[PDB]
Amino acid sequence: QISVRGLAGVENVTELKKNFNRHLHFTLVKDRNVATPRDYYFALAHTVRDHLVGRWIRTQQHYYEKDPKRIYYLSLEFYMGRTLQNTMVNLALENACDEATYQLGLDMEELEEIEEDAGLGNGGLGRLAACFLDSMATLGLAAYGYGIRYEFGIFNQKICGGWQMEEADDWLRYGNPWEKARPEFTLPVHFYGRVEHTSQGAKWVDTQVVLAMPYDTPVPGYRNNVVNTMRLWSAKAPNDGGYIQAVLDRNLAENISRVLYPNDNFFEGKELRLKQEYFVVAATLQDIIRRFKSSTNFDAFPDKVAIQLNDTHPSLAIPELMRVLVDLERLDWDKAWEVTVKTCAYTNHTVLPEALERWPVHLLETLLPRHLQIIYEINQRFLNRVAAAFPGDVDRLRRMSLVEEGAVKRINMAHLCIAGSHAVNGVARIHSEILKKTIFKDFYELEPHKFQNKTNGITPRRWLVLCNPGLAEIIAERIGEEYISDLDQLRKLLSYVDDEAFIRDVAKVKQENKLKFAAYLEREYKVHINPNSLFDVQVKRIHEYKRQLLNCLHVITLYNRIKKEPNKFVVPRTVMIGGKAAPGYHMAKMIIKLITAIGDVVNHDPVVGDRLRVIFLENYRVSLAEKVIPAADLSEQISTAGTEASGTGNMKFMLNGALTIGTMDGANVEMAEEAGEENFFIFGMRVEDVDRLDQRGYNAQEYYDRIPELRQIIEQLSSGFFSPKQPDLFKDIVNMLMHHDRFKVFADYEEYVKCQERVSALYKNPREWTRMVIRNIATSGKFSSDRTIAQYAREIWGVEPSRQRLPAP
Amino acid sequence: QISVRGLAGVENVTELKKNFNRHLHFTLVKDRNVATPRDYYFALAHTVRDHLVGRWIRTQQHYYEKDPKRIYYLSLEFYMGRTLQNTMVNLALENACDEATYQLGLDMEELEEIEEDAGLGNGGLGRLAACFLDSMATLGLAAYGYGIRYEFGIFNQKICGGWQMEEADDWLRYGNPWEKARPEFTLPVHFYGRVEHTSQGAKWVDTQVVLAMPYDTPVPGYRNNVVNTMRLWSAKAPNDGGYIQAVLDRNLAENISRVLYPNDNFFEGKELRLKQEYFVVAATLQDIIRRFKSSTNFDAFPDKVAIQLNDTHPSLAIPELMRVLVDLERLDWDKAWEVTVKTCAYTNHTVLPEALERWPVHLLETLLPRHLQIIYEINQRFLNRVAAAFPGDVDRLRRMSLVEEGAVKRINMAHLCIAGSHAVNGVARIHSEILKKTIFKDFYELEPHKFQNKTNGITPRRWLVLCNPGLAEIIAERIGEEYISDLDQLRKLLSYVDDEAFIRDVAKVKQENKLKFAAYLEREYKVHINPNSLFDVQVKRIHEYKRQLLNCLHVITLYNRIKKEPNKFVVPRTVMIGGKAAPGYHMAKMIIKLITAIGDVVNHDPVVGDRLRVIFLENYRVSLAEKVIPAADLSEQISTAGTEASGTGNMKFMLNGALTIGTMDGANVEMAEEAGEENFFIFGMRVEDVDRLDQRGYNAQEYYDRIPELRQIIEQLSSGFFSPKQPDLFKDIVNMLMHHDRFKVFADYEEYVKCQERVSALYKNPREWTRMVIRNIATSGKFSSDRTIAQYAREIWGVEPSRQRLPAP
Ligand SMILES: O=C(O)CO/N=C1\C2=CC=CCC2=N\C1=C1/C(=O)N=C2CC=CC=C21
Ligand SMILES: O=C(O)CO/N=C1\C2=CC=CCC2=N\C1=C1/C(=O)N=C2CC=CC=C21
Ligand SMILES: O=C(O)CO/N=C1\C2=CC=CCC2=N\C1=C1/C(=O)N=C2CC=CC=C21
Ligand SMILES: O=C(O)CO/N=C1\C2=CC=CCC2=N\C1=C1/C(=O)N=C2CC=CC=C21
Ligand SMILES: O=C(O)CO/N=C1\C2=CC=CCC2=N\C1=C1/C(=O)N=C2CC=CC=C21
Ligand SMILES: O=C(O)CO/N=C1\C2=CC=CCC2=N\C1=C1/C(=O)N=C2CC=CC=C21
Ligand SMILES: *Cc1c(COP(=O)(O)O)cnc(C)c1O
Ligand SMILES: *Cc1c(COP(=O)(O)O)cnc(C)c1O
Repeated sequence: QISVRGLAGVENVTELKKNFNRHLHFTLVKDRNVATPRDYYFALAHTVRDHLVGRWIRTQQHYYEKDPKRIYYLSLEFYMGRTLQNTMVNLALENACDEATYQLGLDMEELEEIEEDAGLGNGGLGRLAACFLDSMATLGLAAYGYGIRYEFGIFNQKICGGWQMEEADDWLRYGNPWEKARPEFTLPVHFYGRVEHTSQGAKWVDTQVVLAMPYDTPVPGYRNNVVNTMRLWSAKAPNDGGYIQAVLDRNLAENISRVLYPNDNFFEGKELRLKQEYFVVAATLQDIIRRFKSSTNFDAFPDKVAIQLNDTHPSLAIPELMRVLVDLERLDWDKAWEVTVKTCAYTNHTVLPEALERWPVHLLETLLPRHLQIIYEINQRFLNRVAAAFPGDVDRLRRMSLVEEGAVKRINMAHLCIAGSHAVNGVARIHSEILKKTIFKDFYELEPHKFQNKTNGITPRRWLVLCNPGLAEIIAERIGEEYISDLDQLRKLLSYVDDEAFIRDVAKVKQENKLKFAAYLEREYKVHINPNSLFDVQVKRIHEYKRQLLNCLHVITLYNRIKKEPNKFVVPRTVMIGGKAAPGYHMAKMIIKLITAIGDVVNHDPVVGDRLRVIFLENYRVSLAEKVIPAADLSEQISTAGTEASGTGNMKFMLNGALTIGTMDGANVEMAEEAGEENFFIFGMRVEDVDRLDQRGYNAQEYYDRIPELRQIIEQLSSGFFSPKQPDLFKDIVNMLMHHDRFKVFADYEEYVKCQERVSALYKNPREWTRMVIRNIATSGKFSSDRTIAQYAREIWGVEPSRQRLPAP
Repeated sequence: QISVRGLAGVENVTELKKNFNRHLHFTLVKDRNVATPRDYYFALAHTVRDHLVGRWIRTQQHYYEKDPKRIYYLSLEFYMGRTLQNTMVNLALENACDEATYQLGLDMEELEEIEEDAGLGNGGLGRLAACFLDSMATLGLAAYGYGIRYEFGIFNQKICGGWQMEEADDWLRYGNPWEKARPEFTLPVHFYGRVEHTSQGAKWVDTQVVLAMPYDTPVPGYRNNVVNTMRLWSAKAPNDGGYIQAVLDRNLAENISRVLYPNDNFFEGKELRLKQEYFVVAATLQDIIRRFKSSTNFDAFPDKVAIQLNDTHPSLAIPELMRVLVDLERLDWDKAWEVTVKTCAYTNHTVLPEALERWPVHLLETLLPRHLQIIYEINQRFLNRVAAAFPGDVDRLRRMSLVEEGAVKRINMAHLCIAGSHAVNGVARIHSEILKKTIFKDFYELEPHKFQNKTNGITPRRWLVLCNPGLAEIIAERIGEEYISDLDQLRKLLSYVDDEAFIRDVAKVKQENKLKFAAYLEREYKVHINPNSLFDVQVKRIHEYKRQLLNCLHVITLYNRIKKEPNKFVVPRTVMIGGKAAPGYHMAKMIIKLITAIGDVVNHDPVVGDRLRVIFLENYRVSLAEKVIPAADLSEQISTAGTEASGTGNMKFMLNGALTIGTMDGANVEMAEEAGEENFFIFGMRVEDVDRLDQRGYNAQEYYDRIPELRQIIEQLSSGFFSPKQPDLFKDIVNMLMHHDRFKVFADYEEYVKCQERVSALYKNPREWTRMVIRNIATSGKFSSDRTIAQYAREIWGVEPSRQRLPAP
């Protein structure tokens, strides 16, 4: 059908069709008389998977032969989403499969909707890991993703009575055709026990053993025949109060990989979580060393191995590597430390204090006794270095310590990561600067060379070609397909900004995507949006720092203005807000209820008509993002300046033809810089402004007293206007806004609504709105994760990316 | 190589080889450079499995078309063993696969040893279910086996310091290529809750729901292209104190199918066990009704459905069927009961009281409130019938009640089964008679027509062709292959009893099997047996009623006689005893220690030499039975008369060329009757003799006082002769033998040792020993499970067996 989807060869389609029928018969064990859509989905999945194996085997065989430097990306989250379409795209099999299934009388799009999302992540951090895997394979790097195979991923969100209800994400129920279990490569992981000091070295004895069983998933590069591996570990009890009970208690050990902690940017110091963190680190490091000893002088270890820590979650890799080198390999401390530092690199994802991992000493003491001793030794030697560089600066010593004193002694994992890594990077320029100027200022002064910036990016395969084929096609028509793996080429679209044909096509694609999504909304969930309105969307995890509340205030403002002057014309809008709240985050759960409550009033007010709709997008996840983003007109990126490290959803919207209303926070700054501030809807306080307000002291009452419209809104919330049966339902929200709002919602309210008016004004001019859209798409090239990975490769890992096709399958 | 293994066609081998390589590549995802023996085993397994699917699909499709009466065999145990070789045998693919793997440079026998046994059974009862499945498919019956998919089967037995150590049987670790998960057919099962009495009928509400997910395994008939199904249910928690904990607690529901209770002929009234029993019944009955409504007048239900209860374990099927018909389908009680009785049939497996299931009322009350009410109603109406037939016989009423009064009220499941079944059968003639004369005398008098006999049998495919190809071949040479599915034809071998060539061949095969096993003993376990000695073996579960102890006494007697007259000639013997003890059965565990202790003394006594060896066969299971039975010379079947209902191991030994020393118990009686008492080594008390002794009162002291050799043995045990470091180690054993031996070991001692002397005398005459062997093999035809199933079909289920090949694959 469309060019960018590949060729539908005669031999190819014929081959696909027979293998499809072969799997239906031999793999699913059903004949055409009783097969269901799900059976057809699996037959297709196995058929596509078959095309990967050959390339997967030779790619890995190739790394064994040439022995390049290996990149190990450790993350407790890999937010993969669906795999079928992505695999077809990267293998140039989409049109062929579409034709093959068409000839078999099946609709491939219907089959793709059957696949369960691999939701092994919470949001930004986990999706970044996923885009990175795609880019590393596309750039020909010998990269390995290592994580945990949770049998239950991020919970499925249900909305009941306007409230969020959580239910288990049993994503493996029908099986996972993409993974390959490798029970023969199971490795032991140790917990508890005690430390014995023998004649020659320390010994970790009397430990509890838990087995780590690996499941490998193929990660195909974009049309280069490279297929890397993502290895996820699963917990298994060894086989060695009653026989029955002993067998039943095996589940205690297997609970380690049972479920993903559903927290986004929040630290919950539970023992089970600590076990998960060590579990992934311990098993992964054995693979690394194993693989290294094959390719005993560990002096070349840093030349053959690079370990990237996605946040501090896998920080135990540092003392675990030291434990292995010192206790097992018997290297001297200084030698082991030199190796460790040159091998590890740490990526920070946020500056919010509640997100920082600070594990209680008593926990590490019981669970990992040897690691705590190693950590104390690292701290001791590190502080001696600070003391020597800043003689007499005693406060500096306590500020930089890995050991945090107080109520209960805690270990600051971020400090541990900085001390044990040769590189530390923020995820957006402004974020990286904030790290050097505040949170890690002391460390930056001691070792300035370690601090870097690596602005986040998103993969254009999944976030353009896959989710928005229509847009990818009209772009390809003018500049070719080369931009798919070289996004900077999108610049060339700048010379079409005045081309009447292109303007019309860009607007047509957006219109089609909106009709498509408007339909999906009714098919599933039975709603009523109007395709002609401006699609205003804010999708991301529910957080106070994200400020879904500021958006809510604007919505209520629009509603009140309409009720004040009913027969006045206003640009129609469909405001969509979606995102999950961590189960224990009370305020976040209240915000969801507020959104639905506003919708209940606004969506049934006769005077409003179809001029304003408020919809809460249920169960926001990767597959849903692939549907709503291509249909968006306005992207809401309104976090308080200095709180959103980077953001990546913002980049997805930019690449898909939506204009952005946002604060100068995270990557928004670089996006506006790339497209030009005139083509962005920037408003609100800058980081400096927030600091000034904090010096002075934030008093929300002031804004309430001087802004009539804002006062009216708070009084509506307080009096029960949005909760008739429960008049004080939103008391906590008002109380927070009025007395303890860390994110200063009121301070940006006036500038925000004024900016929104400018958005409505531009939307009334279709031609100019679209021309601004073209300028955003044309300058979104920098935000490709291929650029990001190329920078990590050259500036941190010391390896050169390659765009060379691997010697066929 | 050997005729009976099929043809090795040119096209067949070529096809097998490429599919083998296809699976290695696409299924195992490995190339020849790194594949291990286990990978090769799986490639072969998937290749063989592929040959089944076509036949499996058409067989099931066929039953849907013709709609024959369905046979449902419910059992909590299916002791399947390995599946690879059995599948090849039944598909006539053994020689082809042997050649194909040979050409690929692999040894198929080495690959077969890699397969894990499907040990979902304890012993006799579970193996019987397995042989039955094979026979039902071979006889073309539309039969379905229904059970539980335990993730942990019978424990693997390790011997440490002479003691049994149990370790988890993680048989699914590397996967099961034979099963097909069918998550789409998952069904709900209810527990707990309460009963509500509404205007029109009772309601079972507020229940806890557990999901039953089916896994289907193909059961191929012998070369008739019929492939039936064995459906095993797995417990799954539904998806609807903390979010994390809620997810973690899902395992509470999934524990239902976690492990097999390792008890053989012993009732342990644990709640988890009761849950397993209802779980299998509830899910299975929904399938049955589902399937019936397709093929609403339930009057034809008994004409389209037959439910066979393997022991009382699935007895809840009776009140569950009533619950469904009365509460859900709304049929009147009497109609529902008529249907239930005509549908259900019950098979009793033992008369020992400790094996009888008697569930406490308070347990059923809490777990299954509606079923208890139904049981009370059944009892009420049943007792009214007894009262009407035996007016005034008040003691009869309490003896026949399903409700047993006393300390704690209990429900006698055996009485429940008899009342709700149209047929009740014992498993051997003597056992069936004992049921009518004692245990169920009252029921037999009330309904004589219900009681039947169905002597057990074993499948000649697994127990002859598969485990003893050498013997199957020399038999086929003289009489053809027709006997494989018509064992009675073995009679024809009677005319070869004087044939010198046959005598020589029969003896040669036995010699080869012994050399083979003697080697296996050294490869694995490093032992020292001498292939020239008489192989005396007793393999079966360790039980006091089985009398491994009587065997031990004989062994010690032989040892003492040798020490008394060292330079006297005695027929060399290798005494092998193997079997597992239930973890909580103390005496059984002590018996294992005694056996190993005897071996420690006897196997290292210089004066004994290689004239006497005592070996304990570790981890006895189906795959091990397939190795040792073909190598046996003497089969020990020495249970106390009236305790072993049938036995099946006895039949396996007879078919494989071993002579039998045994008591007139269970099927031993019919075996001796078939071969002729002169060709059997019968000894000991008969059932009548045991009763006479019980009237009088058993006093072991008497035998101890009048038998010098017996006294010497007891004194050796008592003084620590077999346990130097622990002089009183076997005090419990001596105490039991002397004061509370329910099985009267001493009473059969003299006749047993005297009989053993006759065995040694015959063994000294190779020619005559073999001629007697031929007469046993020639008359073992009656013990084929094909005969047994044919009888169940005609006399209980009302269906005719067929030997017609299904219309090709
Ligand atoms: O278990 C049953 O009640 C039916 O099992 N049926 C099948 C069945 C059972 C087990 C394995 C494969 C298998 N295929 C089956 C079928 C198929 O492929 N097409 C049809 C059409 C109508 C009825 C049944 C089938
Ligand atoms: O095509 C269909 O609608 C159903 O095909 N169903 C089955 C089916 C088709 C093909 C192979 C096996 C097979 N088993 C099947 C079922 C089973 O085991 N239990 C149930 C309960 C309700 C509906 C269907 C089934
Ligand atoms: O004050 C409290 O007791 C909890 O404040 N909690 C949070 C909280 C406060 C302020 C900003 C963000 C934030 N996230 C929070 C949580 C989160 O993301 N997940 C959980 C789980 C259990 C309790 C709390 C949380
Ligand atoms: O992960 C690794 O360290 C190696 O992964 N290797 C393989 C590998 C990884 C994942 C899927 C398939 C796969 N096949 C692989 C190989 C194969 O088929 N033959 C060889 C020979 C030497 C090294 C490796 C292989
Ligand atoms: O052929 C061999 O002896 C080993 O092949 N090994 C592997 C291997 C072969 C083919 C595909 C994937 C693959 N992964 C492999 C391994 C892995 O993931 N971890 C270990 C640890 C120690 C030895 C081997 C492995
Ligand atoms: O007297 C006792 O406390 C136990 O007697 N137990 C048994 C027992 C006594 C006499 C004959 C057979 C027999 N089997 C027995 C058991 C068996 O097979 N499994 C278990 C598990 C836990 C306790 C006991 C048993
Ligand atoms: C890209 C993405 C995110 C991150 O969005 P932000 O707005 O940067 O927080 C979160 N969830 C999903 C499902 C995503 O696709
Ligand atoms: C046949 C068999 C049994 C039953 O043997 P008996 O001597 O009748 O108790 C038990 N276990 C296994 C593994 C068997 O093959």
